[PDB]
Amino acid sequence: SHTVKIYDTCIGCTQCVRACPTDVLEMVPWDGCKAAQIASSPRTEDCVGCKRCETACPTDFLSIRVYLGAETTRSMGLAY
Amino acid sequence: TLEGQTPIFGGGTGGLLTKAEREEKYVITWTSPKEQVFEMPTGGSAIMRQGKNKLEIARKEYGIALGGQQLRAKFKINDYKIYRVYPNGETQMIHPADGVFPEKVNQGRPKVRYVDRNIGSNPSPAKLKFSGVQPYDAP
Amino acid sequence: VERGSKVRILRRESYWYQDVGLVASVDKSGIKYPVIVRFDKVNYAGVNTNNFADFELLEIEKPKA
Amino acid sequence: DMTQLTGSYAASWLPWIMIPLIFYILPFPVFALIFIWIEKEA
Amino acid sequence: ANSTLVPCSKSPAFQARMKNAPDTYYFNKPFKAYAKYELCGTDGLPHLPLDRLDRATDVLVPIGLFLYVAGFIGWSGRSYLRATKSASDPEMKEIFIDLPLALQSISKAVLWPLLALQEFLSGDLTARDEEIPISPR
Amino acid sequence: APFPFRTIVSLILLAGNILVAAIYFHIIN
Amino acid sequence: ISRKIFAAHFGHLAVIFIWLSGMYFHGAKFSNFEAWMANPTGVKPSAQVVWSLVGQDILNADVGG
Amino acid sequence: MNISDTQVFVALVVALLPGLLAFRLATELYK
Amino acid sequence: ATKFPKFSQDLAQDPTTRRIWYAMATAHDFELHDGMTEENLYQKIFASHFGHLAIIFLWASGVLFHVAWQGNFEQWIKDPLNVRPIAHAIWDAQFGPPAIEAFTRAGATNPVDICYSGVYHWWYTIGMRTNNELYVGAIFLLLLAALFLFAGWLHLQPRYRPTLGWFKSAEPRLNHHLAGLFGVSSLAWAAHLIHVAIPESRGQHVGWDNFLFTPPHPAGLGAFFTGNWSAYAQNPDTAQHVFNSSQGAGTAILTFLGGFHPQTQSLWLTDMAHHHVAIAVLFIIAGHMYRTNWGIGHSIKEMLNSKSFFGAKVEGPFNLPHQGLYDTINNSLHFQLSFALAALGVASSLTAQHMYSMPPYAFIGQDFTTQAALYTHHQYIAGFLMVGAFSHAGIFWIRDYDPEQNKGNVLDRMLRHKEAIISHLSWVSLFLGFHTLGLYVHNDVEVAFGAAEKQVLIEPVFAQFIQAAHGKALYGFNTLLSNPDSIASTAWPNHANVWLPGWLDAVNNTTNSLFLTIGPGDFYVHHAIALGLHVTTLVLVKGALDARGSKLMPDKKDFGYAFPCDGPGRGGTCDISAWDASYLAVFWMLNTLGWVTFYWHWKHLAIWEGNIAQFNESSTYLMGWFRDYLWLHSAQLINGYNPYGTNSLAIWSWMFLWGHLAWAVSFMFLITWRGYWQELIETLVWAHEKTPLSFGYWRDKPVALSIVQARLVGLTHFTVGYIATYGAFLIASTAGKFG
Amino acid sequence: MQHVFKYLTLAPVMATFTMVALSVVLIMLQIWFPGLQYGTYFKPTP
Ligand code: F6C
Ligand code: F6C
Ligand code: CLA
Ligand code: CLA
Ligand code: CLA
Ligand code: CLA
Ligand SMILES: CC1=C(/C=C/C(C)=C/C=C/C(C)=C\C=C\C=C(C)\C=C\C=C(C)\C=C\C2=C(C)CCCC2(C)C)C(C)(C)CCC1
Ligand code: SF4
Repeated sequence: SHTVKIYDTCIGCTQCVRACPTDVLEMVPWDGCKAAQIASSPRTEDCVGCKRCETACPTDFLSIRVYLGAETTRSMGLAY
Repeated sequence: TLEGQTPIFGGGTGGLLTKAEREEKYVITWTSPKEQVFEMPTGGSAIMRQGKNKLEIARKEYGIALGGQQLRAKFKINDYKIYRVYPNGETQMIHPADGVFPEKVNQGRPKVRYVDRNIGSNPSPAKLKFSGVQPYDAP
Repeated sequence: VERGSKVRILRRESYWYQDVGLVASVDKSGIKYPVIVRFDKVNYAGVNTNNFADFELLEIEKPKA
Repeated sequence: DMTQLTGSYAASWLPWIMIPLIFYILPFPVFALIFIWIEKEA
Repeated sequence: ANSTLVPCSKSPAFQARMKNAPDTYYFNKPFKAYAKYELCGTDGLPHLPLDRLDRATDVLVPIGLFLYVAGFIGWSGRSYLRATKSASDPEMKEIFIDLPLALQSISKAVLWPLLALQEFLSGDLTARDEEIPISPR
Repeated sequence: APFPFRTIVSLILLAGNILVAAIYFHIIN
Repeated sequence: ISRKIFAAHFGHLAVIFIWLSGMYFHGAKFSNFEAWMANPTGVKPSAQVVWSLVGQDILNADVGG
Repeated sequence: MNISDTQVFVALVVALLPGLLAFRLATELYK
Repeated sequence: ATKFPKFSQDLAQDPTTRRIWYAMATAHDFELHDGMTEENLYQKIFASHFGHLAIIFLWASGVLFHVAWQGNFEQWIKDPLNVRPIAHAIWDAQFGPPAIEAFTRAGATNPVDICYSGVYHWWYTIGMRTNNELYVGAIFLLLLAALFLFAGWLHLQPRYRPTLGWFKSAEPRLNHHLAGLFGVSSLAWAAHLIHVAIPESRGQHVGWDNFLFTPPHPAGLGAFFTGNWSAYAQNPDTAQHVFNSSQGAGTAILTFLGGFHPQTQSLWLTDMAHHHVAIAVLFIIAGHMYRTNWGIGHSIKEMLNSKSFFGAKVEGPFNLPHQGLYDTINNSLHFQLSFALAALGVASSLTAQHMYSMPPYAFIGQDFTTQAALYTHHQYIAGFLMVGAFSHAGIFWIRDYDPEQNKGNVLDRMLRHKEAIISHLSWVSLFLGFHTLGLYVHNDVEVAFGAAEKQVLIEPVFAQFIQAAHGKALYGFNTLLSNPDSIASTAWPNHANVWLPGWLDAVNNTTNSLFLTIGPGDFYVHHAIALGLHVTTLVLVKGALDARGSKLMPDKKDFGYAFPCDGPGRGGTCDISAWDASYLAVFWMLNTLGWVTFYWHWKHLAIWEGNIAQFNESSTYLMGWFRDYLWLHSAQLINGYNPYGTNSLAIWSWMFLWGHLAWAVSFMFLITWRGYWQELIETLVWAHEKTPLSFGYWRDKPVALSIVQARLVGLTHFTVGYIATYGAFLIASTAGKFG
Repeated sequence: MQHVFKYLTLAPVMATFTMVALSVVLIMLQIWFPGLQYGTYFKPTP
């Protein structure tokens, strides 16, 4: 499966979670930013690697990073 | 078991395949206030019933797209659930995981795969040679 | 730094590294990156604002008056 | 005569037998061996 | 000394080319000029050597003229860009040419070599390395 | 900074180039 | 949108009319049309004539007539 | 005068030794 | 999961066809294998190198055996200038009688290929005369390959696996590879030349049966030990010497005549013997520079870390910080591989540039097709080696470089001014391309408008001056070696220019390729070559220096050497990895080498035709290249088969098309990208699943080729088509008009 | 009318005007002095 990592520069804008087409991410309570929330990736098994989350992330550099790893049936997005 | 009536659909070529019976399948269930036409994730138009609808799908992305871009955004339906069904009959509700949609912060959710530094402080791969750890996984 | 200050970015991975931005606001809470900096040039994503910590900035011009 | 493949070198039957063997006799068994090798369950 | 190039007026192949050329505006005077001023190879075509102390002006005049013109264009552009930096909307100054500013930049760049020398001497030509955006190493 | 070592090496290389050019220009043999 | 379509279609018709006018004018002013009409089978049609500045007048082929 | 049948057969037999040694080396490298 | 691949669980768990493809693409990337340690890495590399050496020896043995078995070496000996060497026999059971007749040639009674590798001339020069000698050499090489295979197996056994420290001991390896691998091998080759090759060239047979009691020189070894070395240089081969005969043959074994043997038009055998003797002495001397076990000798780590220049405080050699580099090279296999590949590429380029101008093999300069094939072969190999050197430089930057142990040294400085380096390379490339293309098309327009006299024709005066300084009196210059009164030609203090007469005779000979006359077309094509070199270097250097990151991707080092992209965000990041830079630079390397080989081939074709004026007048405009080189010389190639019959060029005619096919296929892999094919494959999956009687079913799910895999496959097709097409054209256009 | 003046200062319009003017200058130089070559500029006609 791919690896999704969230760094401490996250501002809790929830855009990466909204952009994810397979619900890999969620918003969890945090204290490092004003929004008092941070992105999390509990379901990286469902990550296809589309990198829509990185596109949605407004920080510089990215607060969320996707590293493509071992390919499974659901990571290749195969309906067969 | 998952209960609900399948939407009116005359058949299509983008439905389930051998993977549904061999490895896994997904089921999206929802409730609509009226009978209305929606778009199937893999082409064609179907008609969701008045009551409670259940639709079988090949991938979780199909259910996420249908629930988000059509049910919530277009039909104002917010009670859809996506279950993963295995060939042995085991069914687990995977979306939303804890009953609250992921984009809304919910108490009790732990931080998963969080790195306590900025992305520019990842160590060089030369430091981690032959150790098997990636720079983003380094402490 | 404070609001209205001109700063030079010291974050290496930043698009504006060694570039000059203007401080828009500073958060008085204990968040990791309290300083908001706005730039004249957009980055590759079209964004012209970012959050930085104090140690990632170099004061180059005090606020007017 | 130049109406057939021939060989004035020693053992000219050797190409006669070895070209079919290497190029359209053994290659399919070799592919079968490799396919069995690369499909074995762990 | 070079012996494989001879004056075009003494090259029989060049004379054959001159005689066989069409009698139009494009050949008469140009061929006379090549015969008087050019060195020709064994093929009868003019060749341009760089192994002569003589006719050094034939090398320096075109090079100097082009360098002057190119530096003029470059200095005009650079001065215009530096003048638009202080404006509120320099991008609009780049898609909309400011005529007074462009005219002033061109007038100054008429004397571009002296201005460039003065800027280099005063340290105003280049920006400091630590003040230029760069990527992580 | 006058850059002593840099300019000395550069002048040595330039002198070599000028000597080769002088041979090439029949100034010296 | 439809109004824009209609106006733009008129503009493209104007462009096509300018092109046709150019073809007819070049066949009336810079051609050998009369000579070709006299001898259709022994004259090459020609309606473009180039100026003589950089030797491109070599492209003025002997088209008969 | 090129080589004879016996020389070709001897070369074929000799080439078996590098073939077997190559198989041994490949299998050892696969470990 | 599957057992295959054994070295990657991530691939072994992949349920698609990709698992197979990547298994072949990462098999030799040992460092990424599961549970790989440094010691196991080095030991596996050692065994693999043994296997590769065995493969090389088997290849040489096969060449020798096929020449001895099906060739015409002995017939070719009696007339090297008129007999076509035979590569091997043809057995293609689907030939027709016209093809069989067309390929039955060169004195054979069966279809054969014509050797173009030059091995006949090489074996002739080194003293081989009979097919039995070639057969014995082939058997010996088979045995040597067996020995190296056994050594590779043995050095993997537990007792004989070397430790990591043994691999890391750089100084003894340098000493042994300089003094022994280079020096002793050169001395042994000089011994073979003196004892065997020269007597055979003088009509005297020396073999294993009589070399022990047949001295190579009448003075014996006594002249060497008594200091009477000049006796070895007395009575050289006369200018009327006939090769492989005693007529006009001297007795000297070490001359320094220079120039070429008048008949063979190649370098003197005694000259090459003395060359290898001197090279052996120099390399044996160089092999004693570093300290291993006896105190004496330099320490490379001390030299790199040194900071004092006879007391004065310097930052390093040339006052440049070289500290910490010993550990950088010694711990980075990719850094060493980059140096090795760059050195081999430069050596291959020098081989190509020096064998055509100074042929070392008897009569090989008169085998035009062989000359062209060898030059093109070694130049293309050199280009590939340079590309590999820079690719592994980038791999070093990503995998093996850490800023901490290289803090403040010269490598860090290069990484810090990479921006200036890349920008100035881009400026050089832009200047060269703009002005070269502009002058070419200006000449195109002038010639097209019937004004060929109006072309800009810049004389290559600097290179002409260099040629004159080397002794070429054609240009009329009177400098250095072309001036008999110059101090360079006289060597006033000692007058030891015993090379100068023969060298000048070879230089001013008009029938060879030693310093060919050059005009404006040569100037323009060398500037095109410079443009190609600078652009390829720009691509490779920009990829290597940006391999760790850039403004678009600051954290590129965390993603590895080869990854497809970073997604469509931030504007789009296609072809952003350093692997993609190497992929792009392969195209430019192919283009540059195409220009180089086009130039070489057209110039030599004009020379061999007797029509040097064609090249001199047509190479100054690109239409000249398009018409008089490609179109003009494609006729015999494309007429290898036609509706009226077939000739011996038919194979080339077919291969010429085959390359054009492969090249075309590459476009499909390079223009169309993955998602289109993935959707098409999904449709085909549905079709297969819904079709009766189709009992087959995939065990690996069919997927479209990955992005990086697609780039690699397209590049492979592009390169294969390039090479096949140009090789077919070269061979057909040279052999079709000559022997 | 000032809007038309501001339009005339657009980068494409100014680029077109400059390119046309330079092309006209070069074309007139070709017409008046055809065949000028390196080593021939600024030399009297023989
Ligand atoms: C295995 C089994 C199987 C089966 C059965 O079982 C099958 C079947 C089908 C049907 C259904 C159809 C119709 C047929 C035809 O016409 O076409 C084909 C042809 C042929 C010839 C094919 C082939 C057949 C088989 C394979 C046979 C075999 C036999 C052999 C001989 C063996 C040999 C062995 C040795 C060792 C070499 C089809 C098809 C298609 N495919 Mg398909 N397959 C398969 C395989 C495969 C693979 C591997 C691949 C890859 C290459 C593919 C591909 C493809 C494509 C592209 C397409 C198309 O397009 C089509 C369609 O869809 O339509 C619609 N596919 N398929
Ligand atoms: C780089 C590259 C190159 C080069 C370099 O070198 C060149 C040069 C040449 C020369 C030498 C001559 C003249 C000079 C003069 O003019 O002089 C006066 C002026 C002055 C002195 C001075 C003037 C100055 C100015 C005015 C300034 C300004 C400029 C601008 C900036 C430019 C830019 C603009 C634009 C263009 C518009 C010529 C000519 C010819 N061309 Mg040739 N180029 C080339 C290019 C090209 C191309 C691409 C093509 C295609 C199109 C062609 C074409 C042509 C034709 C048709 C003809 C002709 O008739 C001419 C004659 O006759 O010849 C002889 N070619 N040129
Ligand atoms: C690498 C060396 C090499 C190469 C490329 C060739 C090439 C060829 N040989 Mg050949 N051959 C070689 C060595 C080689 N030979 C040696 C050493 C022998 C003596 C045992 C022979 C004996 C031989 C015979 C008897 C015949 C050929 C024939 C042929 C032709 C058709 C192929 C065939 O039938 O193979 C046959 C091959 C063998 C009988 C044994 C080959 C043994 C070599 C050493 C194997 C090399 C393996 C290689 C290095 C590993 C590749 C690794 C991979 C990654 C590429 C072809 C031109 C045929 C021919 O002439 O057709 C016209 C034919 O009938 N060969
Ligand atoms: C405004 C003027 C200007 C000036 C002074 C420079 C100066 C420079 N450029 Mg550059 N450049 C410019 C415009 C300019 N550029 C434009 C408009 C482009 C887009 C096509 C480029 C694209 C470019 C590239 C791709 C590269 C450079 C490089 C360079 C450097 C060395 C090469 C050189 O002298 O020019 C080289 C010039 C060109 C390759 C083309 C420029 C020609 C354009 C058409 C001139 C435009 C003039 C402008 C319209 C004037 C309007 C002013 C008016 C309003 C008053 C140098 C610092 C190179 C570098 O980094 O070297 C270290 C390099 O690789 N430039
Ligand atoms: C002695 C020379 C040498 C050595 C030891 C290596 C060794 C290595 N290279 Mg390297 N390389 C070299 C020369 C060399 N290379 C040259 C000359 C080039 C320029 C073309 C490259 C370009 C290059 C790139 C771009 C990459 C490597 C990589 C690698 C590493 C992994 C190899 C791999 O992918 O698995 C084995 C790979 C294959 C077997 C590839 C399949 C064959 C290709 C597609 C050629 C097509 C075959 C052709 C049709 C016929 C060839 C003959 C046939 C018998 C195969 C490995 C350490 C990779 C790496 O380190 O990953 C991070 C990597 O990305 N190299
Ligand atoms: C014919 C094919 C061709 C040509 C001409 C070029 C040209 C160029 N490539 Mg390139 N490239 C090609 C194929 C080609 N490529 C292919 C197939 C690949 C593999 C994907 C690459 C991969 C590649 C890489 C990876 C790099 C280049 C680079 C370059 C530039 C370096 C040379 C230079 O600056 O010269 C001067 C420029 C030219 C000769 C280009 C033509 C200029 C025209 C003729 C000017 C005409 C102006 C005129 C007014 C236009 C008319 C109006 C019109 C707009 C309507 C140049 C723009 C390098 C680069 O950008 O460095 C600066 C670089 O890094 N290329
Ligand atoms: C004699 C001669 C020659 C040669 C020459 C040479 C060899 C030179 C060199 C040169 C060099 C070695 C140079 C260097 C440089 C450096 C640098 C560093 C530069 C810089 C620059 C700049 C900075 C600029 C700027 C500007 C200006 C001033 C103007 C415009 C704008 C701009 C901004 C661009 C030839 C044959 C060709 C020709 C004839 C004569
Ligand atoms: S890469 Fe795509 S699937 Fe994976 S977490 Fe990001 S948006 Fe979701």
